[PDB]
Amino acid sequence: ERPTFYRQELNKTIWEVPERYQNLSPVGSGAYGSVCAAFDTKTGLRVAVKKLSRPFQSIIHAKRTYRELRLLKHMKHENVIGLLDVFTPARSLEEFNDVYLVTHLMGADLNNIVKCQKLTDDHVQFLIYQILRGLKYIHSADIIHRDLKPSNLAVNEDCELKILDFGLHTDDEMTGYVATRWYRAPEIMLNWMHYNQTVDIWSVGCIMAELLTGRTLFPGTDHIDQLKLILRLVGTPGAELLKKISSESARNYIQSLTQMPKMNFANVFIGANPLAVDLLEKMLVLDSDKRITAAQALAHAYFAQYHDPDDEPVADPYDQSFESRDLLIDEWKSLTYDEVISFVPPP
Ligand SMILES: Cn1c(=O)c(Oc2ccccc2)cc2cnc(NC3CCOCC3)nc21
Repeated sequence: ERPTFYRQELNKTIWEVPERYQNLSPVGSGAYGSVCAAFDTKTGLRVAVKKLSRPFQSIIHAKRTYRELRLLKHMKHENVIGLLDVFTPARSLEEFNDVYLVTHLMGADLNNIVKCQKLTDDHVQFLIYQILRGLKYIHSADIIHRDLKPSNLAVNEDCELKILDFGLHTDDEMTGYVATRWYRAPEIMLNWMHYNQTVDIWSVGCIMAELLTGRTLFPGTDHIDQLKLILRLVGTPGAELLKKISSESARNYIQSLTQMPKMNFANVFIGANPLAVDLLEKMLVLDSDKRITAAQALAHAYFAQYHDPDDEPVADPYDQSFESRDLLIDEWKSLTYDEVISFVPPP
């Protein structure tokens, strides 16, 4: 049956959650809502509980709510954030206005771990391995994260990793000397073309390098500065990639730059495992068609001690035909309601 709910003012709003969730404590800002830590008495797990803010105030918002719910309900992988629970105090569609999402509480993110410092090679192997394991899974469902960065990567005490916030930033927050842009592939940063899944492999490259050196790979002070930093390392594009830049505007700007050759990565990453160097070179390729994929990278010699072809699963098919669908608010809200009602908890 329907559990009993109790009310409690947290942050600015009134939170109405089932009794099973106790000791609710405001933690931080999440994707499109505020998060609380709580103790789930049914499972014994410490959980993060997100209440979405105005989930149905516009078509843009309503579809976004449906999208996040659809995405979280699909993901069943060790290295990817999963949904423990989803609930509404509403007893019917007509009184349905709020959505709460529940996942595992994570200890820290990857920012806190790096902490200006170099990590050991074996720690880097393990963390990148897990990211690539989760990405293989995500990509096999034709889902792109689009915004991988250390703050989207949560790790527990055992250095066990989960990927957060996939498949979902305003112009202002991508401006200047900001971590929100430092991990973005150049084709997406400057909208060169219709982009694919390998945008995420570029991000892994930036993260891996940061874990190896303890320093941001491309700490651009703005879009242009960052592009220059990128092209100094990987070289200016050739005719081949230029043809693929469908924006006539961007292609024209690229051509104005003095041609630069690719740098030697062994001289950039001094003291690093030659196998780590090799992988970085295959990840940080300017032409996205030629980047290593997650499945391919898992088989790279650098991960020899973790790689297991029989323990690197793919996803069930993910139907995202709704993405090209135009619906009314109430229609997106009804679809969202069906998804809440039909939720079945994990083992
Ligand atoms: C920042 N964040 C989320 O945005 C988040 O989003 C949700 C997704 C689905 C349902 C509910 C919430 C969950 C989450 C869990 N755990 C930590 N742990 C943090 C502790 C403090 O260090 C950083 C990691 N963060 C989290």
